[PDB]
Amino acid sequence: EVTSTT
Amino acid sequence: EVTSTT
Amino acid sequence: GSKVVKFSYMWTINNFSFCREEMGEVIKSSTFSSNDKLKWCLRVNPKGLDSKDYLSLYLLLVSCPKEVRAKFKFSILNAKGEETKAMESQRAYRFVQGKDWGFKKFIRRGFLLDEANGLLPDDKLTLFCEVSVVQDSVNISGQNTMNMVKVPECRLADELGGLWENSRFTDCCLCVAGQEFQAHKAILAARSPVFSAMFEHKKNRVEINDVEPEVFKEMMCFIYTGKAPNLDKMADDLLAAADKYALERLKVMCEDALCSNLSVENAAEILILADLHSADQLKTQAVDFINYHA
Amino acid sequence: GSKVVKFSYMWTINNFSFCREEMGEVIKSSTFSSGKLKWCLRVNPKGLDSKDYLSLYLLLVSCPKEVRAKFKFSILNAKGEETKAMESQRAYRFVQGKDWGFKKFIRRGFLLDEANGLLPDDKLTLFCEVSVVQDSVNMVKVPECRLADELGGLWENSRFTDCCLCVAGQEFQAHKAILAARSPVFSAMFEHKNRVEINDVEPEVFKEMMCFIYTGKAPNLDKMADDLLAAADKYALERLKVMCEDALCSNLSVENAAEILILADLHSADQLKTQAVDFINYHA
Repeated sequence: EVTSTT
Repeated sequence: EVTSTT
Repeated sequence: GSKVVKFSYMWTINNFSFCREEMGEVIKSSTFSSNDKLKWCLRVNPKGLDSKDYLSLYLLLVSCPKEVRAKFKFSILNAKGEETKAMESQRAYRFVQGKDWGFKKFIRRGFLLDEANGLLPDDKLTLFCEVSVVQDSVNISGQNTMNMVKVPECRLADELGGLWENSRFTDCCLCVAGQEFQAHKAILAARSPVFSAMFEHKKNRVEINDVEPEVFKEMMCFIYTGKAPNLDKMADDLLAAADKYALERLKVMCEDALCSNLSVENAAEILILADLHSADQLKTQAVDFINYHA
Repeated sequence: GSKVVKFSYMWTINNFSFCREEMGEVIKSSTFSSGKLKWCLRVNPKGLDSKDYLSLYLLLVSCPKEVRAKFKFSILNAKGEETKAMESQRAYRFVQGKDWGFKKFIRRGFLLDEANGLLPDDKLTLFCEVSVVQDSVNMVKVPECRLADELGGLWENSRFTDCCLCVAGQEFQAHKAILAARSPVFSAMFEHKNRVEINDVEPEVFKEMMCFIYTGKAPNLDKMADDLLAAADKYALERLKVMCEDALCSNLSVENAAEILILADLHSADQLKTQAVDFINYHA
């Protein structure tokens, strides 16, 4: 599952 | 099948 | 590394079952490309070569600047524009000027001429070719550490930017269209052969009459940091400025941006700009773009 | 049509087990490119928040003002094959400073069990593959930034200098603006007659500190790390200080650890101390 900290 | 005329 | 270029071509052959081509006769399409210096075309033998009951389809590299690696896929489009009876190369084949690669037995005329399959609406044969040119690229990477110590990234440009932005310890004044800006001889002379010359031949007052204040601020920002945040909005003026003050890297950074905007509608305007400020790289790109859309 | 650029990046982190990074803390790798974008990887040894995992991300560090990209991370074993791969189901949109990745890339417990063999010699080797896709409807060679080298020339040739720095008798010519922009200690002096006396740094070490001040580099740091560490500290050049810490850290040996520890206490070199303390215990 792809996510972004920014 | 791949060929060349030459 | 690797770089793949994909492009395709549609070729409709009107009144197909009507064309007189006999066994051995070949009809070629118009040339097409992916700018790219390669020219390709499709070759079809309505009645094969050796065989008679099949269509022979080949991809042919017509022109190239002295070899190419390419994968390809051929198919037929139906009324709804969908692909059918596709046949593709397992791998990329090596091409040189005049060489072709394809399938001697692409599809049987019997299957093609059976209205039940609807591959010849209005007796028109639309062939579809998909091409993938592959080139090897060498990956580039930085050396990695072997210590648990995390070293902050260089911040030279940012700190120096604080000098221009907050006008600290300035020693000269740049007057642009009546407006005065504070700067530093040293830094301007270190980064601009032109400013260097001026502060070479009181001398703290320099008049600037070829650049607009808004563009000048952006240029000055590039002088202190090596960056131009707003280049996207004034790449054409910044190009001129960069050229007048001998800031080569900024010049090319603009050639780059102006190049990424080329369209059939502005290529001519841009070529003129490239000529006047001797933007070599932008000039070639523009010229080729113009020719490619001739 | 389409242009699709594929490239790879390999990243080995030594003594992974001993990475005292706590939840939230990050380790950043070196930058890499396909060969005008600049990428890099970020890892969270103890999760970004689920801290029983390693968080792995792909960051777009620099670029000319957006990029679509598919990515896949994995871990290489001794023979060099991939294991435990996680891949994006599609291409994600990147912009400068933007990142994408997997918060739960792999479970520490699994990574630490020697039965799986993902840490040969306690060295973690992460592999990253990227695929950038662009619409046809890169070809212009842009020079690398030469800011550091041109400002460096300003110091190396003493052009348009405006103040004099006397170091143990020797007179050096510099630029106040530059020194102040780069040193809080120097900024304090010029904020309160163009001649500054310095007697805490040796000439040779001074020339190198100045080289850092004008160019962000210090080519001779290795042969004077201890003295430069102290010089960096007295003139609040935090980054240079850390660069010397890294140089000293990789020199740790049973014979010098105690000395290096003392040194790190006196110059508040937090990272060097920790590394030294750890080096000494593992050898008690």
